[PDB]
Order: sequence, then C-alpha cells, then structure tokens
Amino acid sequence: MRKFIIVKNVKVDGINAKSSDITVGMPPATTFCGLGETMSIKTGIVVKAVSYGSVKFEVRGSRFNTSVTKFAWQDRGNGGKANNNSPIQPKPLADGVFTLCFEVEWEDCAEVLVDKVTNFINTARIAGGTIASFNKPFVKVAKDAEELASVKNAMMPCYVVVDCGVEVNIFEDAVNRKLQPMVNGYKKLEKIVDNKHMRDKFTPAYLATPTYTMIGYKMVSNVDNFDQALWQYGENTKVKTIGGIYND
Amino acid sequence: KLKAPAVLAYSRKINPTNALMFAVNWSDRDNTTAVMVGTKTVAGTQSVRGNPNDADKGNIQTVNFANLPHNKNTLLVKYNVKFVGDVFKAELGGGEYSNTLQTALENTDFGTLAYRYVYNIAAGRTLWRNRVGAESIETVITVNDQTFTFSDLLVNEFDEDVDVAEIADMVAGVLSGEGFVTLKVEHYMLLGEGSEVFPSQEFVENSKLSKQLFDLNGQAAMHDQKIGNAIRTIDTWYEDATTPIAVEPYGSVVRNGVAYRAGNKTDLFTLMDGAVNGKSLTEEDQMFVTANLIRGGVFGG
Amino acid sequence: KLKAPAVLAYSRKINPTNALMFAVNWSDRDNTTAVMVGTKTVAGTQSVRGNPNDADKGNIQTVNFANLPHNKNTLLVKYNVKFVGDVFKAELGGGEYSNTLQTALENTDFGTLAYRYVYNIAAGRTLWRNRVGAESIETVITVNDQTFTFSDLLVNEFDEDVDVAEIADMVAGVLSGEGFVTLKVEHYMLLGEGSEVFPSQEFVENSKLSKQLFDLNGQAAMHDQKIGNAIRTIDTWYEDATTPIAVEPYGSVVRNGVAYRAGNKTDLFTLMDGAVNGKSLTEEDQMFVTANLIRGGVFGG
Amino acid sequence: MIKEMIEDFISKGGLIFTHSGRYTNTNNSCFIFNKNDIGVDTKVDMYTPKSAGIKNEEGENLWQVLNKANMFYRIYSGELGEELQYLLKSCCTAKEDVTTLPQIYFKNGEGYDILVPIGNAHNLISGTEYLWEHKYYNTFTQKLGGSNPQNCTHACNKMRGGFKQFNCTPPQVEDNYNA
DNA sequence: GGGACAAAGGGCTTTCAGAGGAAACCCATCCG
Repeated sequence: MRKFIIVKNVKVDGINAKSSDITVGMPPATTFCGLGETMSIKTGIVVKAVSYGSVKFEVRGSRFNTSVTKFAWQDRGNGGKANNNSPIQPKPLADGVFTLCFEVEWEDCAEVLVDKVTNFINTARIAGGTIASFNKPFVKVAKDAEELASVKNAMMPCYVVVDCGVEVNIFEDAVNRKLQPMVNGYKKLEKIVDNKHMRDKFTPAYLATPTYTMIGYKMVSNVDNFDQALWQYGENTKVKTIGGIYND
Repeated sequence: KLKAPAVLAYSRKINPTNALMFAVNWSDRDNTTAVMVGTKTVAGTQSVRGNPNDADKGNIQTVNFANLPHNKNTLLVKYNVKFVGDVFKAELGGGEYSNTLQTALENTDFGTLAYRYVYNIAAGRTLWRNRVGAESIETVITVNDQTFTFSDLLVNEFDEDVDVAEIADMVAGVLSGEGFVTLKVEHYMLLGEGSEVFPSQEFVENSKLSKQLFDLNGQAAMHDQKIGNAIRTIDTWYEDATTPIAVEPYGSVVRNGVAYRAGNKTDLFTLMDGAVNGKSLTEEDQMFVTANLIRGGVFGG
Repeated sequence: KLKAPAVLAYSRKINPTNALMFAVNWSDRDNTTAVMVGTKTVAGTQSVRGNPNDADKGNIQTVNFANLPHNKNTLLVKYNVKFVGDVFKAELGGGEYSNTLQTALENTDFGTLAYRYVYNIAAGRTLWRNRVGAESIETVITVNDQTFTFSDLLVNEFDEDVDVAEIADMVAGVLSGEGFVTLKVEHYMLLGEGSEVFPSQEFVENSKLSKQLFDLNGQAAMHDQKIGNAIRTIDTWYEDATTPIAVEPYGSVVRNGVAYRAGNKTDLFTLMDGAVNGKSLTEEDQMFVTANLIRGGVFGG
Repeated sequence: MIKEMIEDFISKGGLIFTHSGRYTNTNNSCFIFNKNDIGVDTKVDMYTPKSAGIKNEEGENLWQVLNKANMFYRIYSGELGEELQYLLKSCCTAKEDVTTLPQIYFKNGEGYDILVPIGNAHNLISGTEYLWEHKYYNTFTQKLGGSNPQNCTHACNKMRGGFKQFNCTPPQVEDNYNA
C-alpha cells in the first residue's frame, strides 16, 4: 500500500466475452491478474495487486442470443468442400472501456515508471481485445490507511468489483441474494502425460475446471476499505482479495 | 522430411479498430454530429421463388436504418490502424519447422506488400458500399505528426503514386523487424442531404427486428473484422480473375460461391511444404506466403 | 441446365429521399415555413357492420392532422433522387448465372425505361392523394446545373414531350454502365388557404392514438419507399388493364387484392430462367426483366 | 429394463463423463470421469458415435433414463445389485485430448503451471433445469451443435432448446451528469 | 509387374437423428 499507478479511460474493442460455459460478459479477475503478471515478467517490475473498474461495457447483439462471428477455412484437411460457409463453433464478442489500478513496488525514480508502463500498454491485450486509446498514467503515494481514500477516489468514475463469497452455490444464491457469479480460480483434475502438443515441454500440465464465487459491483466513493477492491494470486490456484469478504 | 507440426499458430500483425460515423458539412468539417440509428416499419408484398399462390398477400417487417440529417451533407468516418512487426514468430509450437520457414523466407520484397496495404486505405477501399453516390472522397491520414491528404481514384489496378511511398517505406521497415506504428485515418464524402448510410450488420437469432445494425451507445459504427478484411485484398498473384480478392488459405469468396486456389497444386500448405523441402519458390509465391503469414490463424490437421 | 444459385441478390439502383413539406404562396415561393402536425380529439357514432345493437352509443377518438396555415395557399414538396449504374452486377453470388443473364440482356432499349422513369416524376405521380383539389401543379427538376419546369397533365397514357427526353437521355446513359446522376425535385400545389394535406402514416401497434403521421422533428414528411413506389409504375406490358402498376415479381396489388402475372407462364423467375436456357425473350419481356433487376430483391431457392 | 440398454451402450464406443472439452469445440474428443463429485443429484453426460442408440418401448435413451429420478446414484452405490454396478463403472474411463483447447499459465508459488480449461456437464443441465422454473430473466441462451446437433453430445441432442448462461453485464456510468 | 502399410485428396457418399415456448434493472460528488 505504498505506490499505485492509475490508467483510466482505456478503450478496448473485440473483448472475448465468453469467460466460461455459463458466464458471458466481464472478464474475471483472473484475466487482470494474468495481465499484471505478464507486465511484471516482461517489464521486470514487481506488481503486487490489480484493481479494475468498468466504465462502459456492451455485449454485441440483443437482449438475448448475443451474436455469432463468421468463421473461415484455415486447417489442412480440406480443399474440395472448403468453398461455402464453414461451421460456427460460437465465440461471443463485446466492447468495453475500463480503468486499471496497479500496485507497484518501485522507488528508483518517479517518471521512468510512466514511460515503461506506456511502452507495455501500447503492445498489450485485454482478454484478446485491441487497445484503442488510454490516458497518460500517473503515480500516487500512500503512507498510511487514511490517505488510501485519496488514491481510491483518484479512480473516479468507475464501478469496482467486490467479493461477497458463496453461501451454498451460485445457482441458488443468484436467485435469492441477487448477485452475479465470477471465476476466481481453477481446480486440477488429472495430470497430462503426453507432452507432444503442449506449448511448453518443461512446465507441468494439468486439466482444470473453473471455481465460481459471487461478486458485486460498487461505486468507488462507496467503498469502505480499499483493501477489499484489490485482487492477487492465492493458495491452491485461486485469486483472492486483501480485505476478504466485503461487509458494509 | 521435416513434417509440419500438428498445430501451428501465428498472431495478427495489423490491428484495426471500430470506425465511428459523424455528420458534418463540406465547408464546416470542424464540428461533428453523431448519427443515431432509429427503427421503422415497412409494408410490402411477398415475392418468394417457388410460392406463386401466396403472392396476393401483404408483408409487414420491422427494420433499422441510418441516414444523414437534412442539414448535413457530409459523412465522416474515423478510425485507427496499428502495424506491428515480430513476424516469423509462432505462437504455438515450432522449433525446427518455423526456423526453416524463416530461413527460406525473408528474401521476399516487403515493399510491394506495404505499398498495397497502405493503398487499400488511401484509395478508399476500407469503406464499403457507402462509396457509391459520392462525387468527392477525401482521405486524411496522420502518422508521426505528418499528415497527408488524398483524393485518389482508381481503387483497383494498383498504380504508382508519390505520396504513398513515404508511408509504404515506413511500413516495410516495421514489417521486417521493428516496433509498432499507428495511423489515424479519416474519410470525408459528399453523399448529400438525407442520403442513407450503411453501417455494419450482425448475425443475431430471430428477435423483434428483421435487420439490426451495429452501434456503440446509440451511434452507428462498423466492426473491426470488416475494416480489416478490406485491407488485405491484394491477392492478384493467381492465374486469372482481375479485381483481386483477400488473402486466405485456400483463397475463397463464400459470397460468390467460388473458391480460387483449389486443388490444382497452388495452395498455402503446398507452397509452405515445398519451400522448406529444398527447392525454393518464385517471387509471387513467397509474396503470397509471407502476406498470408502476416494474417493470423491456426494451421493444422 | 444452369440452375440458379441458392443465394442471389441485387441492390437498389434508384434511391429517393424523404420528402419535405412546406407552406408557401403561389407568387412568393422564396420564403418557406414548416407544416406541424399536432393532435386532436373527435367524437362520432359507432357504425360497424354486424353490430346494430350498439349503434346508439358514442365514440371518442384521438388522431393527428396536418393542414396549411390560413395565410398560405400553396404546398411545396421537395426531395432528391439518385440513379446509379452497374446493373447486372449481383451483390451475392453469380459467376455463371449472372454472366449468362447479362449476355442474354443488354440488347434491350433503355430509352423507354429512362423516359418513363423521368415522366413518372415530371407528370407528378410521386405526390399522392394531395393532388386532388388542386387546379395548378408545377414541377421543378434540377440536374447538372440545368433547370426544367413542367406543368403537364395526363399522368397516365404516356405521351411525347421535348423536355422529358433531354433528362431521359442522360438517365439512359448512366443506366447502361456509368457512375451516378442526381435530380432535385420540387412540386408546387394550389390547394388553397386552410386546406388539409396528407402525409404518410406509420404502422403502429396498440397505443392511445388511432392515427399518427410520419414526421421529422415535428415537421410533416413522406416515406421514401412510398416515393420510390410511384416512380417505377411502368408495368404496362401485360395482357390488359391499362393505367399500369409498379414492377414487382408476381406483379400484384395488395390494395386491390388481385395478383397479376400469376402462374400462367408470365413470371420474373420463369422468364429469367428461360432466357439463359436457350430461347431469348421479346422486347417487352426484356424491358420487364431489366426493370425488375434495377429494383432489388432476392432471387434464389 | 436397464441392462439391455447397458449392453447397447457398451456395444458402441460409448463413454460416461462429468467434465469434457467438447462443449467449447465440436472437434474435441476429451472425456474424463470424476468420482469425488458423484452425489444424490449429480447429472452426468455420455457420448457415443452419432448418438444413435435404441429407444425404449415408451421411448427413452440412457441420458433421460439415468437422469430422470436419480437412478444413477441408485445404481452407482449398488442398491440394484452388483450386476449393473461393475458394467456401468467399466465405462468410466479417461480419454486425453488437447487439440484445439485453451492453454493458460497460472502462478503456483515459485513457478508456473499450464492449464487446459474444460466445461462441466452437470452445471449446464442443472442450472438450466433449476433456472427455467424460477423466472430469472437475466440470462442468455446458447445452442450447441448447429444444423446437426446430434454429433456433439447426448445432452445437446435432447436439450435442443439451448443451454442458459449468466448475463454478467455490469452497470455502466451514465453520461451527461455527475455519475 | 504383384502383395502389405501409412499419408494426402476427391468422389460413390451416407449414416445419424428430431417441435420447446414465453416478459424493459441499478442507482445521487470534487474541484477550481
């Protein structure tokens, strides 16, 4: 809770709205945690936590039956019948504008970080989308908990995701509690033996399924503790927030 | 024999964005007005082939539309393009096949590909059927704080131009290993007052409407896939069929129902296998293979 | 046999705009004022066939109206029309059927079609029921910086004129392969002070209002498809029934409930299929097929 | 009443699974069975080539029969004997297939692990059936297979209406005002 | 020249199966 960097009003087009087989819409916090990890490994700067807020979002299409994207022949098994309307294999798309906050541990200077971040953002992606435009990053300094409200308020205006936990399961909680599920981690099922077609022959491979937790959307000025709005990697392949379950 | 890997993938080297539409005047192009969509209902007859005894009944449909206001007579379409390098870098697999392909390639001329890609934007092929009915099309292109203005006709039959070279040479340098460049493109037309515009459509399951147009918060726009498709329509390097098409593996036009580069020993995969297995290809073949590799996709089977 | 493709469509080659209505004087036609719509509530009886028991009850309705101001006695209806070429160019599909169809056609005379299209505008058929009750109708057509004035009667029974031919000659050249041409059309009436005008209604579901009219920013207007329907009322080339109708496959009038060109060996699809399969068509059949191809639609299944 | 259908299933190359990747791409053929997830109301899925099978006299397939009133748990535990228990458990064999699947890197302490996400068969059917009768009008609708949905799974062949997905659209900042 | 295997490609294809169903939500502050 020392150094934060803010990038607000980032326009991304063509975001992959399909996060799982039952969740279509906002990417989960895992996507932003992976983006932060990619920034850390590529840039060489340790990043602690990531916070994301939704300024605008819209899934392409209508209220129901979102959309279908046309496919093309790109495999080496055809050539005779590859002339008319390849099959679908549906994949939804959406368009959104977000705002990001990154917890950074860097004290060498004050202006080099802005340049190094701007260099990475110009060639980065958000859930497969392309970044159209963004504002100039700026750095905020927090020494204690009381001034954390200022760096929190620096993110206006946007809607931040907070964690409320699961009671029984997402299906019953969504109808009763009126919240929306989200993916917070993966559970391993069984180890991959054949390492031929994998993208890496050194990293161990696993079959995993998403684990669901229920979240809520809150205005930035209405957040009690800012530590509840920051996400980071946890134990047993999970993503958790610093402040735990959000309580009013 | 150097058999190809089971799955081979590449990234997309040209990144377009969603084009935005505004209504301005020909002499007052400073202030812009957004174009909404709206919805209307039409009535007509039933003219369907094979159903002659049901042609005396009516037909009611609900559709969307988009047209300029009666006080504006100029459509402005604005968007951005990003060109990135790092070509010949597979995303999935490839430790010896990719290196052999890279060594066989890189002797091709990227200047022609860069010239054609920029010309498809400058001449005005990136904008679709909105082209017709316009007596004057103006293109403003901005890169590295150096603007250029084009009023070029003859979208087909790529010809030599003096102003397009200063962008083609920069794009050629980016293609064969560099960072990234960004080009801001604006198009002005003279369709007239109240003329209809044609934004992108969508394939959506049956709803209360019969024709739904793409929009972003109530403003008409165009899909990025549609913008990107028109840029790579440079495949002139086959036997016939002038007025070329877009570069795709097994180059086919599903709209017309025909598939060029069929099973007559001229494919992407056949040339790719032949290039790494000894004998090299001709200039047109490498220029096509490199251009298709610039376009992304996964190849396997 | 050269069967038609499953997907085959053509775009629209005649583009009208939404008409605008203004109130002006017969000798002071320089300054114009808009015609608002407003709303009124009326009372009447209940006269419905089959229900004589409730014939003594009241009836309260709410409707829209539109009429000229009491200090003005002339109605001005203004719009624009655009003609584009590149006929016999299918938008979807067609590599052998479209080429054979174009080869069978193009020997027809575009002069008659271009004459009739211009005559339907000059004689004053695009302006609907507003025609009645007027003792003087004037038409002004502007094209290529050349103005033409018409005061011709006899909307039906196409006759010979010297000013229609000059515009028709320009239209015919554009029709058989060219760019685009544009006409500015204005119509002046002599209805009188306080007379009622008749704009276009809208297809609306269950609501409070029994009759609402199409309007743009509160100003009365007319739908462009209604304007385009009257332009192509040239189908005189069937067995009887002079005072022709609009050109449509299975040429039918839903208003009258009758469907001409039924299953008696005179169809658009039958003639088009027979033209490519050996025997050609006659002059009237070729003109009908060309006229129906200028109009859009889907032909396949 | 149940055994004959079991010989029908084992005659063809059928498989019983709870999680699979065929719900993301039709060309995938990855099937695995999880034993710790078996419960009283756990729905499972099965795959056989072309999903042909043979229907009963009233007309039922195995996917409907085993998932009607929880006879799957009535048989898996062994309440119907040890004759229909070994044969059903013989079909629960894993099948590895990673072609055309997503692969993502995840942080695991000091190092990384590559993962291939796959969907769960119980969740789709359970959520659809539970939510269709609770009137939750904040969902999408997706149909798998396409023109011929009988070659993907057994659940898609019978549930041709379409599976349900949660609409996770967040509230948006309205413009022309403070927030 | 004959037999076997694999891969690629096309075509003769063609085998396989099958009617549910009902409705517009979340939410009011920094800054010049």
